[PDB]
Amino acid sequence: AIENRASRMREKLQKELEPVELVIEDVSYQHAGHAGMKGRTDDETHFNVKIVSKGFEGMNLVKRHRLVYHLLREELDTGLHALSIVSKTPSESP
Repeated sequence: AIENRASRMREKLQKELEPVELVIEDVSYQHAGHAGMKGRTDDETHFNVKIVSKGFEGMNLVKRHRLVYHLLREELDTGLHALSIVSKTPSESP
């Protein structure tokens, strides 16, 4: 019911990787924005994303991360400054 970057990222990632676990944490409030720009600039600039999906099986880290970056290329071109990624398989996780 809110059309924003977080929702787009969740939709895209969940659709493409069908993760069993998907954490999308906005930490932009620590690293960006200002009251002089508020309401007129994109404040969704910094994200920590954890994705636990079976699609990562047999992938080295570089390939997993390249995949995720590829899926979020539009966001990186339209306001997303920093994207931190943890990409695991369910076996690699609790």
